[PDB]
Amino acid sequence: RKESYAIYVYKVLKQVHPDTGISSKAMSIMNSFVNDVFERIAGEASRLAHYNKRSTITSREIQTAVRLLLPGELAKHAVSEGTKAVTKYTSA
Amino acid sequence: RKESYAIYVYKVLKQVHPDTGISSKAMSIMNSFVNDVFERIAGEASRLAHYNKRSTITSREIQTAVRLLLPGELAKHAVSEGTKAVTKYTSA
Amino acid sequence: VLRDNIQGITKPAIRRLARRGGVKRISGLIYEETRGVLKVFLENVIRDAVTYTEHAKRKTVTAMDVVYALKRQGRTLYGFGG
Amino acid sequence: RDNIQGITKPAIRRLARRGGVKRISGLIYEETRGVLKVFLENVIRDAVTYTEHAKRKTVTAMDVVYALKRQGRTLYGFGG
Amino acid sequence: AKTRSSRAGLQFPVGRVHRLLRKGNYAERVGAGAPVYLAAVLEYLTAEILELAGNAARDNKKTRIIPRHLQLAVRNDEELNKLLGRVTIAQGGVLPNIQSVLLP
Amino acid sequence: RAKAKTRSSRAGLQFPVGRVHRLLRKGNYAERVGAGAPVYLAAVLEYLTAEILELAGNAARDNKKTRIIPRHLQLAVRNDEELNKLLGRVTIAQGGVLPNIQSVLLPK
Amino acid sequence: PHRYRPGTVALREIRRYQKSTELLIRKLPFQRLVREIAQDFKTDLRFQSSAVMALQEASEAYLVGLFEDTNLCAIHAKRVTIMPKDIQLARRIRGE
Amino acid sequence: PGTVALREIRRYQKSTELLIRKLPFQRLVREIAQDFKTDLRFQSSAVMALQEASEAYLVGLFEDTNLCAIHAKRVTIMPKDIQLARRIRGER
DNA sequence: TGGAGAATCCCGGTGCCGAGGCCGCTCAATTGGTCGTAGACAGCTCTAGCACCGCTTAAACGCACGTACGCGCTGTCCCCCGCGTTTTAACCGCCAAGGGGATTACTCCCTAGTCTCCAGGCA
DNA sequence: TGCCTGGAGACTAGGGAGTAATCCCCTTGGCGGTTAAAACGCGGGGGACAGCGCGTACGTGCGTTTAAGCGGTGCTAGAGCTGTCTACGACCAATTGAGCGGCCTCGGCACCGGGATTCTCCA
Repeated sequence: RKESYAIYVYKVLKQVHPDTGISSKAMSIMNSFVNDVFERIAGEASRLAHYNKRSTITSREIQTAVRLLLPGELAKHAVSEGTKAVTKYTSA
Repeated sequence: RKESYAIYVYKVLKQVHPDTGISSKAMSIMNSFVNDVFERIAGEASRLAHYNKRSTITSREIQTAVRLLLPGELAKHAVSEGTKAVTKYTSA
Repeated sequence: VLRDNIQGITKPAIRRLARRGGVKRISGLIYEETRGVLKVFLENVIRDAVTYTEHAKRKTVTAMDVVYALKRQGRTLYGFGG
Repeated sequence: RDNIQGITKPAIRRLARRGGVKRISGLIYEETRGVLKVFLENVIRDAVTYTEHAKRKTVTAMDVVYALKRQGRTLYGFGG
Repeated sequence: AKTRSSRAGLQFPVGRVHRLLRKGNYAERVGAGAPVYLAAVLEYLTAEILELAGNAARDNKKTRIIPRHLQLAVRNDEELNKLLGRVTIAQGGVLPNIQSVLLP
Repeated sequence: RAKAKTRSSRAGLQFPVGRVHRLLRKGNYAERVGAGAPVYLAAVLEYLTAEILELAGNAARDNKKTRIIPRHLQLAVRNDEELNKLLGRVTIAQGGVLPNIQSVLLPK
Repeated sequence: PHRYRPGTVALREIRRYQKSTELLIRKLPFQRLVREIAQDFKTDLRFQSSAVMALQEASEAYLVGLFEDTNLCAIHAKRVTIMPKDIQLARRIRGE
Repeated sequence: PGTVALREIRRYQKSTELLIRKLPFQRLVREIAQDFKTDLRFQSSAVMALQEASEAYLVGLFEDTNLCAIHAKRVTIMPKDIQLARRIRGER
């Protein structure tokens, strides 16, 4: 029925903190965070596709929407693993 | 070949103030006002369609978006004008 | 019919809310002003929540209606879904 | 370099008397210059990002309008 | 061949609003009453702003609507101020307003 | 057919590339969605989730607790400047506040 | 008898209610307030319990942030007592 | 002392002309923009939009600053009034 | 500076309900191929952004001087904080009626898609 | 005011929603104990507020400088449009496996209660 980012946040948590768990309300807040940030970046990429008279969302629009939304060091690092994941996806 | 709402603001102004002109900057302000109100109501109606699992935008989503965005008496007279126009359009 | 439930937002409750906000000393006229501010905020949020309920042709205001009504005012709430 | 001094003391006084301020301290002007620099850095960084996405070397008025529009500072009269 | 704007008693174009609603990525489908209703609401708001702008131009003894008149029209009406609170109008300025203790 | 490899596995990601792709296609964001857009967006979502989970685990360990509760998420978000700036108009449910008292209220 | 100086207990409540996360408004009178506010928009209305809890969390966070701004306005006037003009100034600068 | 200041208040509030000079502001924009890219170019309407937005922002800030100064029982604005207004509005 | 009382914090024992792991299965992600079109690329035009000069003049700047105003100090009296006791209603647990949210199946219509042409619209 | 281009008329297709039946989650209302919390009262202390004085820092006016702005010339980067093609994404069929719902255990943590360690206030 319903879907959520409950297992992926737990996999990320066990990657980061292997000895630390998470409650139900904290997992719900993390799910709200992921959905909210997804909506922000996707809406900004939609507006950037509309500004340039384009009908495609690409990794360029996601990159510049990440640069527009996230503050400085967060934006630089998010561009770093975004480009790393796109390069590992294409090359491997 | 730019499109603008300039001639329709001319028509509405001539409908309400026959002996009144308007400048180019004031017409640019009116065009930006029309486009901003349009994108506000269209975005709120798109969100209302997304929340209620509807793939279409009817006059009911436009009504609810108008009621959500505008303040009280403006919203009441706006839904009055919209209902009148929809009934007259279905009458013809 | 419900009447005068704003007095159920009591003076020690407003004192607790001010203690969370770091307020050390409270004037005696604060509580009526705070009740009016809370009533204005609740009317503003509940009006859009009821509008979202009425668009769905429902009779119950769900948690989604409150979360979207808060998100429309720039007051996003994490924890109740959405 | 150091063009923040072009925002002169009488210009800051003109902006204050437009805002309704009757008396102004002498430490107001550097605070106002710093605040204006922060605001301009934020808006100009956003507009330069909007210009970079279009593969363009010229900051148009549209980039400034969208840069202001993201921060809740919508401006009419230029194409908003 | 009659336009849909004339069939609704509207000066704003119904067809242009329908075209903008179709390609604006708002929904997959658009109902037939939605551009009529949206053109009516936009025409009402344009008419209200032009009403108060003409009143501001007439009370300040001019025959042309300038951005100052639009500024006075927006910031003098309470609900238009609530609609346009986070919006700046270029070359409009602010209202003449002074704090009451500063007056002699 | 060969062995089915997921789009998240070949990108080195834990977040779902295909689910992000479906939610982009069904969100009416654009007419078309490219191949690298969900990989980039899943990487950014995984990075931001890992950044909050590091500081939330640090806050949970500072309180001598194991499981992350909403209070630790509140402390993690408000104690980091970039994350507080990102979530400035966000209310964490059952989060509380940072313990902050002004100096003029402390007795001399 | 033993009595504390005025402000010691207030600082103790400040630390106690900043260390905790519980709701500071009683749930039944807030629920009744939500009912009488909602009946002025639509009658014969029902509420999910999660909706009332979301409303209470939002209202309490709004009032706590307003009291933080009110305390800043009161300290700006070289006081320790918050007064309704501090609430008025904070809501005026915020734009409400 | 104050009659020329109140005359300047009654003069400048009525008008819509820009209070900052054009060329120093344009130099400041080109100086600030140079940190983000090299050899940037600017339309004149872009600099005019930045000047209108900056002047409106500073005037609204001085309105809130004056409110803080009357709140502290003063007619002279100080940097603490500016930083209190920026703290309440969320910029500080 | 020290002591009585209060408050905070620290440590051991006990249970409990929710985190977390395992199983089925299903529907949604993946794979392989097809097709049309969006976008990248190449080329050319000409708009407009920028560089520089001259003047001439409003505007910035420096300074002298006086007075309005911020700020420190002081008194006083109101009003709010701390605490004790009483009253009120919040809260928890149970006990149902039933109202309406959610699901499913079938049926209508109306909105996407497309061809043509003509009347608004703009330069 | 002449070209042009998007809107209108009209036909078809099929899926989006409308509606009726069903079923069961969960909302609302009720009763009773209990006991935590609100409410009221009251002493006192300390903070808000009015008044006063002083000393200084802005407001203001005048003379000098400076660079803003307006006009003008000229060069070229690059916005912007068009034409071509090709790679990329939608789309469809089949498959299969990852995620989600449900079930079950056990341990992290809340509670409780007693004892050591700050901590505040008055002698």
